Amino acid sequence: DIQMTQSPSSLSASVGDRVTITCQASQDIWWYLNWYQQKPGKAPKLLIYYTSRLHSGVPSRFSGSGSGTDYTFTISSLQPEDIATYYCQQGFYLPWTFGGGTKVEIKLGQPKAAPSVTLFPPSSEELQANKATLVCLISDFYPGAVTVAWKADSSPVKAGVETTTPSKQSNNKYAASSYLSLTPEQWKSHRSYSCQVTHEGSTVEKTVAP
Amino acid sequence: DIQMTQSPSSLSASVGDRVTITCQASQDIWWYLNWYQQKPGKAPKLLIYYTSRLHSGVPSRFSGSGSGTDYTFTISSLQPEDIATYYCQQGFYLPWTFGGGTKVEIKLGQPKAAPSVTLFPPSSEELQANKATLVCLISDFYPGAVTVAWKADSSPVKAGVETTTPSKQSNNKYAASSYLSLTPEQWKSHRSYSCQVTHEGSTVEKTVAPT
Amino acid sequence: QVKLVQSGAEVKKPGASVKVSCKASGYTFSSYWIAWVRQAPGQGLEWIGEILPGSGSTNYAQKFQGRATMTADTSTSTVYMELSSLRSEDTAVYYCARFPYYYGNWDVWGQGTTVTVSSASTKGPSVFPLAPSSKSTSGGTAALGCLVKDYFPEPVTVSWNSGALTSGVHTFPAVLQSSGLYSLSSVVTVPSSSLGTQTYICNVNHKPSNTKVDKRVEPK
Amino acid sequence: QVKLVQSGAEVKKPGASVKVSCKASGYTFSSYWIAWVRQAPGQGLEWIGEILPGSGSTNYAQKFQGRATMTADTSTSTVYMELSSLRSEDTAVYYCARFPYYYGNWDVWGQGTTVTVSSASTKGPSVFPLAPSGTAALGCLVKDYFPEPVTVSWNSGALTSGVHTFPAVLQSSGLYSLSSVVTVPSSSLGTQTYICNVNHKPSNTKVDKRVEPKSC
Amino acid sequence: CPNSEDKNFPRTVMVNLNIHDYYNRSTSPWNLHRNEDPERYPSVIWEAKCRHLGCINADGNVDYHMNSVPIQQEILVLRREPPHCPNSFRLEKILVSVGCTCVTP
Amino acid sequence: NPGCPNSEDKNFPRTVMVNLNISDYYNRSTSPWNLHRNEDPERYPSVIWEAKCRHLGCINADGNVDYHMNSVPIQQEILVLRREPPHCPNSFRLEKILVSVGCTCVTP
Repeated sequence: DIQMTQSPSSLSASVGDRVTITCQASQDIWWYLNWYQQKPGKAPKLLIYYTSRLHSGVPSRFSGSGSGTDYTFTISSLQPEDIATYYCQQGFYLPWTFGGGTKVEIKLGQPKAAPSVTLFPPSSEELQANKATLVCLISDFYPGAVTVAWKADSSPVKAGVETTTPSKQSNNKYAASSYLSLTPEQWKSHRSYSCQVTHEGSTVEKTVAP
Repeated sequence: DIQMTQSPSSLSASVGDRVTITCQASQDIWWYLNWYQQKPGKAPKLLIYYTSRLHSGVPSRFSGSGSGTDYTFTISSLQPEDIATYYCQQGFYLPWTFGGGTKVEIKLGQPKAAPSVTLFPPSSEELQANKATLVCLISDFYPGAVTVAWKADSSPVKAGVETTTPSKQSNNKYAASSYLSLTPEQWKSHRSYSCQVTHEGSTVEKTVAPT
Repeated sequence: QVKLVQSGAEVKKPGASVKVSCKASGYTFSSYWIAWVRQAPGQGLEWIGEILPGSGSTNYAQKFQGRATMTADTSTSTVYMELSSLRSEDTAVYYCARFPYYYGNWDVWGQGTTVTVSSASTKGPSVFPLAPSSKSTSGGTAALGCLVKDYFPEPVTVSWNSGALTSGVHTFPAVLQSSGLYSLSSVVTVPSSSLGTQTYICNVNHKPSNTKVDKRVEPK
Repeated sequence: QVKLVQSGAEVKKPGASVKVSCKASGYTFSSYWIAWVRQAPGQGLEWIGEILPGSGSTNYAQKFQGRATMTADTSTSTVYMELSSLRSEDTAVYYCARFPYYYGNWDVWGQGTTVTVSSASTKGPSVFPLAPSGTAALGCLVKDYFPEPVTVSWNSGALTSGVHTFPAVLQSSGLYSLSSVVTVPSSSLGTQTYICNVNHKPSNTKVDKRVEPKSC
Repeated sequence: CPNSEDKNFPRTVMVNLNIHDYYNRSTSPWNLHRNEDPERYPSVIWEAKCRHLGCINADGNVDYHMNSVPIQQEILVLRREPPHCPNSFRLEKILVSVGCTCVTP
Repeated sequence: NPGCPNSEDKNFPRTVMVNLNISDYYNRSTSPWNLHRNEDPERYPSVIWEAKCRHLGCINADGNVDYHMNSVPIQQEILVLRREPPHCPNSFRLEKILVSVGCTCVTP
């Protein structure tokens, strides 16, 4: 197989900036390198074929260049409608292979926001049902990633954690949630459980007790 | 133009010999070299194309080889049906050009034979007609290559000489003839004229005088 | 006008098979290769295979040979990919796309077919109340909610006080458990003084399973 | 069955034109190039030009451009080469030949058309005796005739022994001359009679010539 | 972009494309410099250039009685000519320094 | 076109179409070399002059072979065309071969 190394894996730039993406093949591919654009929920679209040729109807802000193993894709003036993931693909020999993709975003200048964390113990009713779920709800954070760690007393919890992907709220900040599954025995045999959420080097910690 | 040098221009060899002809192009022709055969009285025929490929039906005693600018044609075992002129031709770029040819003949077990020369002066009747022709008849020679020189007294005569190509007689020796055209004045203003026939390094001479 | 149209979303058990269709229009169906490319959730693109309807010639990525079969019907301008022995890693959006061979590009793409491989079956949720603080006051507000547990498939919707309460309501995207079921929570943040007077009810609607539960959330 | 058939032999004066035809069969006439190549007397082939009947595209050797015109008629599967302002040096056998372009070879050839360009006109020969002098040689000089051939016999065909009729020379004037000689015993020269019978059909000439032993 | 007519005139060849220390230790050491032409195959050619006008003795000094000289080679490259199609290539030959050797003047 | 294959519009496997057109150091070197003629009539260039070092060692100022220093061939990867069987205008293949252009002198 021909392996395609695409770089960088993501980038951010302002409206009207010039963006350059790189793709390197594991052997010479004789200009047979195509570029695709994919927006969230949509089919990819062919933008450039055979290194530098534009598909019908594609804006001329998109161009490509290179030779041998080393190819580039360039957006001359970045527009909002260009936010997307871009992929290279070699069309030299089977199997057809893709680069890993470059996710392209706009710089917004949006300020850092720390997460609000709300932790709920299991309800009486669920304990009635012989189940126990701690619920850690995380909201209003930017940028849009967090790491979540759970503790039982002072020890890392190693099992029963399920955490969502971060997702964008209507106010342009992000949310996620994490769920700790326990037996009601586990829940009662510890003095406390904690949900610790780390965002940009600062950790917000909430704890609950039976 | 691409210039094709073919060599030799002619040759003779015995039945069953191996014959090799060369052809050289003035630039790389990328194996686009064809060989044609033209037997006496017949249209040319394609024998070999693209350097070494045999046209349908061509005997396999014929082959070709080479690359770049340098090509060869080979007859492995020369047969009597192979007497002909062979030509190369480049098919690389216009205009299509040919080598100068190689005329191929058969030697039989045949010994060198010197020419017999008969020289006749102008007739009275042609002198009457104010014309003068000396007639030098050359016969029974082998092989078929002769050169003819004429002299007026001892000095070479260039003007007025017409000489035939050699041709095969019914025995397998050759004949040719040479004709010297003079005014009757020229004929009479010299003591003698000679016809000198050179055949493979040796000459035979005849002379005539107005009398 | 060159176009490809694919069949609709599919949900399958592990070990089952799926057959997706791709209906071509606007060009000579027999003369162009059609390919299938997939995208797993959050991942890149991966080529599966291709077919030339005219001849029935096929090429597959080695990974899929023997497990994917592509077929084409000239009388209907439709190409099929069938993928057997489905495993959870086969969950992906599957695209068909036309592939002009000279440059080796997919120039026109279908709209995609979502294939979910899951061991779960249709199931309405259990709803549990998430009692507000007890420990309350700070900025004078408290947080309460409902835990909507163990349902399939998506979606569930939630409202508070039959839509009368929208202020400070935050319904979170669901987590997908390894069991295949989803769970989510909805919370609302309300004044602490109002907790013993004002009533709070979460309205949990799950259509696929005809579930409608309303749940009183008590402070205690 | 791929076949090319040409028109017949031609004789022209300098300054005239000649038009040779080449009728193709056994293949798709429009889709192959047809060429003309000539063989001047002795040795040598030379390419003239080519035509693709389908399109009417032509290519000519630079030497012939403007003087040779090739045309083709799809309705008759025939191609024509017309050559104008003929000169002596245009004397040659002209061939048409089909030229598959991939390898650039003439694979099938017509049978050839002989084109003689000569300022000469039909002319019977002057015959002169070549007086002799244990054997001797005598003959006749058959001078200044056109076109070929002449035939010669001795004593109305009664004498064939030791007769050698030599091929003709072609003079720069365009006329031919030849000689015929017979070698006979010397004792017989004053008794036996020697007559050469010179027949030239094209001109209707028949001359019989007594060859006398001379003033010696 | 042209076409391969069957004719093949003007003549071309069709080429099937494949499914795929001394410079430092030498008495006439050399640097390699990268030549890149994105319309040529090979696109990248590494060309030698001798470190010094002289050679290097056993004590590692540059003595001028001996000369460092570049060894050259004529090599084949393909150039993709305008209009830049799979069928628009031309053969070319270039002279390139492969390394340096040590010579008595 | 008798005897020689054909390619499709598809151009798969990928092909290129190529338009056809229209010193003393070896003796004076401390690691001297001989040139040997390599000829292959199905290769372009047909003729390659390949270096071969005279000795395993290098040559000192008094012209002797001392074994503390090594004569080594400077090699170059070069492109050649090979006309492969069945020997047609469309049967060519690119190849890269390693050839010695000369010899240099190195500390082991």
